[PDB]
Amino acid sequence: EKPYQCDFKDCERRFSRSDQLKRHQRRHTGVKPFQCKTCQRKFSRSDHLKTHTRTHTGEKPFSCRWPSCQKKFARSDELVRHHNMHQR
DNA sequence: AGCGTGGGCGT
DNA sequence: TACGCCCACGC
Ligand SMILES: [Zn+2]
Ligand SMILES: [Zn+2]
Ligand SMILES: [Zn+2]
Repeated sequence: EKPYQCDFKDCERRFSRSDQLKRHQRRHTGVKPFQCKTCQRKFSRSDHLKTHTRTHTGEKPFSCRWPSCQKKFARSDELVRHHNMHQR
């Protein structure tokens, strides 16, 4: 079920997919294939580079649904936390 | 609050 | 293999 096993020293992680293992292993090696064209910072993952680029443009695609709240967020998890706060 | 950066997952 | 989504933890 999880045949892709990490063999790095002291690590026991295993994964269902080979790409998960490959992505995981960049945390051991420090390899960062993806670079921001704006600030030259490098990243282990293409999706994290994409949300990072938002920090330069101010793009915030996720809006609070609460009436009379104008708050919006770059990422969906920021909005999840925000909505959780409204109800609490 | 904003965001790096793992995870699991869908396509 | 690629791309990118949501979930969360930890500053
Ligand atoms: Zn490992
Ligand atoms: Zn940048
Ligand atoms: Zn709100």
